[PDB]
Amino acid sequence: WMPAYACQRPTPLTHHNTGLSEALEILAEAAGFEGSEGRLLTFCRAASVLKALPSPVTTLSQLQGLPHFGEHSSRVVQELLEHGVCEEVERVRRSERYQTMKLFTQIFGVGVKTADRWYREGLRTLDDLREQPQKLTQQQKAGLQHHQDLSTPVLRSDVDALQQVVEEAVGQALPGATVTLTGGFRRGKLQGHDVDFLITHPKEGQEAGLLPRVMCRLQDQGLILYHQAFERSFCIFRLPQPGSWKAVRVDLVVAPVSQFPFALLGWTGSKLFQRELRRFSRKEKGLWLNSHGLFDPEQKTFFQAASEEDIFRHLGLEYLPPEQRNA
DNA sequence: CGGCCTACG
DNA sequence: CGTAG
DNA sequence: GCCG
Ligand SMILES: [Mg+2]
Ligand SMILES: [Mg+2]
Ligand code: NA
Repeated sequence: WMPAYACQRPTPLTHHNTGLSEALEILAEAAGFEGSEGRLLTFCRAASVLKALPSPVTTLSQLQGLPHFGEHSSRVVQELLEHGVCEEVERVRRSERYQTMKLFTQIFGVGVKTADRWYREGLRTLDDLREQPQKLTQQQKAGLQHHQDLSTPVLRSDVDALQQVVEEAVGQALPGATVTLTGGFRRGKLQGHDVDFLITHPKEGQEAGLLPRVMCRLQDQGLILYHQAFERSFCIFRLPQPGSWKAVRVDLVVAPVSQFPFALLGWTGSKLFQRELRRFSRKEKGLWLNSHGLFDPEQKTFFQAASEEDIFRHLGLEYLPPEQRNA
């Protein structure tokens, strides 16, 4: 009754097992900080199964038969049901390793590998890193300077204002080009830690060379606090605030219109949903999916899609709107 | 046991 | 190495 | 860590 892949079931943004899923996600995150991608995936998948359930789990019984619940994830749930806390989860939460790896990986320009090296070198705080600025790339310097602003969520109000400024630059760069809001906001989130836009043009090929032209125009308007032929730009933008402004992460992506459904699908997420969807495509259907297309490796052909609905149909999956992709 | 998404900057 | 979802 |  519960399918094994997250792309086979609706997953709403809000649900009935919030505390249980949050605890499993702490363990998933900690597994990632240790380089255990397999354990991260299992804990993420188990958390996502709980998000997809129609009511709260109240008894351990109710996990029997659910995919991705074995001895470890079931024991976590059991401890939470019986005591309101799970000792393993709380030990992770308060550990110096978890807290520092979380802080460091939050920095734009710092991943697990860099964070882990710094941790092993004895660094623990953002001010530790600031004192050693020759250890830092230009990207990391920007991430560190702007870390406080980037730690505060963006509201949907802010997003609409940003979209209008991006649309103005895009229209000068290439009249007729369009801007679509993707990422978590397209899935219905009311807040988020960045904003994602997908840009195309209805005439195939006109979008070639577009992103540099857009970036130059936004920089000329004084809106770009940090960036840098290309088709994805990971920026920090100046967002107006009453009497001042704040830094916001914005991603801009260009795709040809032939690829737009695939890029829209990919950039709308969630991250787990897209990993599960690509895994399903390859392992169950023998087709290879990315943000550019869907390849049949036996006929050596690409599926044409005119819509996300087309892609779900190609893959034999019932359509899920973005609001049900919150795996 | 092997496998765990698949790209671009 | 970083980034994305 | 779990699935197949
Ligand atoms: Mg986003
Ligand atoms: Mg983003
Ligand atoms: Na980071």
